[PDB]
Amino acid sequence: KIRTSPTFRRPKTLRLRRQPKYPRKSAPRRNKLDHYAIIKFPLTTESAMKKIEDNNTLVFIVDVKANKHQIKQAVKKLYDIDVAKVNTLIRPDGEKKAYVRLAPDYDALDVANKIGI
Amino acid sequence: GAYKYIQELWRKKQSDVMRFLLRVRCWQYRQLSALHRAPRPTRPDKARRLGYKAKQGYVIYRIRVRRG
Amino acid sequence: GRVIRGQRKGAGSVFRAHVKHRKGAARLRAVDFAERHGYIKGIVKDIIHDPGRGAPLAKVVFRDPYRFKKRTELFIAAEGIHTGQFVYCGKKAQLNIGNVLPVGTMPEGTIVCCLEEKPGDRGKLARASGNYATVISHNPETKKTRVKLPSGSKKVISSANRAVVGVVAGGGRIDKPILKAGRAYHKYKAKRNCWPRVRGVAMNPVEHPFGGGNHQHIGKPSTIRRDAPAGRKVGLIAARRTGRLRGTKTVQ
Amino acid sequence: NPLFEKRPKNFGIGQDIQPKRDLTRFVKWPRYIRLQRQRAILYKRLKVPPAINQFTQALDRQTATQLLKLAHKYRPETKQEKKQRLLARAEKKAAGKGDVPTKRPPVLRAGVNTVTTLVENKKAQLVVIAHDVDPIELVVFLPALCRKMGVPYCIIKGKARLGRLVHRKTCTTVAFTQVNSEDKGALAKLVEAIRTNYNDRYDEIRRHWGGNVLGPKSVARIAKLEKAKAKELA
RNA sequence: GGCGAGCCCGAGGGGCUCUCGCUUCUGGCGCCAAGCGCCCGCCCGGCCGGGCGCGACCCGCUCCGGGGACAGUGCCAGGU
RNA sequence: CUGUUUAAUUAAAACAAAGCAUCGCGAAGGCCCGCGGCGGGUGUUGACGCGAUGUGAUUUCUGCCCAGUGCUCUGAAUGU
RNA sequence: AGCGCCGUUCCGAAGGGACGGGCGAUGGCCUCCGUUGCCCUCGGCCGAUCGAAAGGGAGUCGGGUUCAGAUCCCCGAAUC
Ligand SMILES: [Mg+2]
Ligand SMILES: [Mg+2]
Ligand SMILES: [Mg+2]
Ligand SMILES: [Mg+2]
Ligand SMILES: [Mg+2]
Ligand SMILES: [Mg+2]
Ligand SMILES: [Mg+2]
Ligand SMILES: [Mg+2]
Ligand SMILES: [Mg+2]
Ligand SMILES: [Mg+2]
Ligand SMILES: [Mg+2]
Ligand SMILES: [Mg+2]
Ligand SMILES: [Mg+2]
Ligand SMILES: [Mg+2]
Ligand SMILES: [Mg+2]
Repeated sequence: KIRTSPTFRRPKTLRLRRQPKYPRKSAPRRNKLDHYAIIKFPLTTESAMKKIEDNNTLVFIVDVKANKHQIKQAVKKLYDIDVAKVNTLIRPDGEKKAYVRLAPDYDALDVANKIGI
Repeated sequence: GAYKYIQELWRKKQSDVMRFLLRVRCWQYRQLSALHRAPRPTRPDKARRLGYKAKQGYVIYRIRVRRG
Repeated sequence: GRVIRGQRKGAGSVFRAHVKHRKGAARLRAVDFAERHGYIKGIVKDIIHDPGRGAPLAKVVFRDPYRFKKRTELFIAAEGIHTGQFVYCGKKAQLNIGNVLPVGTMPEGTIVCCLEEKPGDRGKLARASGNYATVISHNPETKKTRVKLPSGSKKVISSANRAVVGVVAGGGRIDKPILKAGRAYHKYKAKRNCWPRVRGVAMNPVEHPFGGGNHQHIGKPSTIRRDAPAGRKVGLIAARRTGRLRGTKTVQ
Repeated sequence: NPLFEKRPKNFGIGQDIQPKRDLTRFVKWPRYIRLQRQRAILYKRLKVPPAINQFTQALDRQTATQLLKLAHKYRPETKQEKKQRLLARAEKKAAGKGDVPTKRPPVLRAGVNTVTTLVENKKAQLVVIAHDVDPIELVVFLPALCRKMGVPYCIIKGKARLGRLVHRKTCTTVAFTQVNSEDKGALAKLVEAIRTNYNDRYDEIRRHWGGNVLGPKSVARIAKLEKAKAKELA
């Protein structure tokens, strides 16, 4: 063998894959932020009510650990309706406000009457 | 059988057979780091009379301090 | 009393060199096989202005004999070089202005600049604008060479260290008076904060060994020795004489 | 045949590039490489004492091969055949009820604490002293002690080869004390050469200093100046 | 090694003694080997794809230079 | 001269300033910081540079004293 | 002594990546492809990292809407 370079570095040694003998918490930690815990309160104020007629858009209050994709999946897995888009803001009391605009195949008045607002 | 000879050879540490090895070891250890793991005691008689036993769990650290 | 102005230079808080806009350290090539046993062609691409330096910088590109890559270095621009001139470098390089070559090859009286103290530290002596060294007194055995420095000192150096042949361009820079405080302020703002130049007599007793009193007088002999502590060496530091000169140096 | 030209490259200074050479003596070695290499060079440069220049004045490979051929059949038992002999002898003394099934077991001794005891009590017939012990103080008293007790000792190179005849990493010492009936002549033939080499020359070895060899570049420089001085004087 | 010189003995030749290198009109380009010689499985004395060496001399114990038992470092003593 | 400063009693004749000078230093260095490391600032720096001082544009001059106090050079020829 | 301090390239074995080739195995519609491991080869970092709501930084604009929003919401037209 010939060492053509004047710089000597670490040889590429073999690194073992971590194969532990016992798991370290006995169980997978269950998902605390599931579909029933993401979407908390349907907001029924004047401006939130106006989005049902004039916007085809529901208004919800969301726990702050969620994002647009989790809100979209939570609405599609709880209310059996499709979502066009989700806009999110942080309401200054501390919670999240999500404007969920639905697909044009669905009707916000009908979904609001089925959920009871 | 041997450790009394090792002790008596270490005692008169100014003789020519010892001071060469001592100077070589001082150069060897000065060119090393400050705190590092020596894998085995260089003074087996002194380490054993301080409490070293050749078994798993006893660790020799060679350490360098600055005089003055 | 208070810490004097002279003791604050070692802190490096606000007295550092204004170092960002400088282009780089002006060095020679690190010495290797092609410069110890031959020569190698190099091309000066452009000369530039390093701020804080009145001497021009030269950007000489080389070619690496070991890997395919053109290496670019930063020489002190000697006088009379031009962009596109093949600047040669090495031991057996022919003596022209711009070619850096060791002092054992050049004959006596060779006017060079940017020479090395020790062989291989890439240029230390005679680097300011318009200065040069005089090469004299070669020796076959005990490889030494006398050089007359710009201070007039005759230093015995080795015969293997290198030097670019010629003088440093930008000569005559101290010919013009600064003529106003503005150009001095811009010059020192370019160089470094070396300019809180306040008279030690005009400042306070608690801040300088000279100042105070009802008259602006020094009061103490300003010739202060080298055994003096810090904060004491103000004025004439270890002055062997003072007053108007008589001769040039009178130092053996 | 049609085109197939030769394209030579001129490797001089200031032209076509240098090839990949060996570059062995110009690579930046790590700290421990430099430690052990300048350690060997430092042992070559300095004057070693005459009690440790005994080491590197060691046994040649023909006599070492004879010594290993003698020592291979006095090998100590490992754990497997140890447990085998224990179970076999225990079952034989349980069933057949043998009083003395084994008269004398011939086996050598290892370890410096054992060998020093054996040479102090004059039980050792031959001593094998390893070379590569990193604290030399562990071993330095043994040649002089074997000399003053009259037991022959041979200095051998490689403690790993002595450990592999005792089933251990290091062995450092091997004491022949008891010999078989058909091995006394071979042991005497070895001991005669070992006493010829080491024991009879102990007053010669004790006076000689070792080391004190300059670097080969400095030796070539001094030899060039000596040839210049001889050219001046002749 | 002479595409180079040398200093002599001297008929070819000899090396007492040395000089080394293969880039100086030009703001060009220059790497990942051409060539040569061996060794492998494939077409019956034909085709493909590979490995090794020479190109790029051999050996060695500091990477190469400059200082060097000084400078410095630790303690003590006397100046300032 | 333009400039700057005692914010909350001073705006100046005060400070700074270009010019004129002097001294230390060729890097194992001059001047400094740090409790510490050959750790740092000047230093990506090399006497047309860095550091420390007096005077204060231009013109004309820079009188005389080393007794004193400092600074500096020099010698084991030489007291302590 | 010590919480710790110095330093950011210095006194460091300070890259876990890849064009490709060979060998082996697994997987999908084992033809055809996608993966895993080993070996060879190649590969200066100017050294982890932070540091700008005025520096560098690709790409949304026109109309309308509320008591409070607007280049974000609705309509319409585009770009990365
Ligand atoms: Mg262990
Ligand atoms: Mg002038
Ligand atoms: Mg001034
Ligand atoms: Mg002033
Ligand atoms: Mg005042
Ligand atoms: Mg004072
Ligand atoms: Mg050296
Ligand atoms: Mg010397
Ligand atoms: Mg006022
Ligand atoms: Mg300095
Ligand atoms: Mg004036
Ligand atoms: Mg006067
Ligand atoms: Mg960032
Ligand atoms: Mg508004
Ligand atoms: Mg608008």
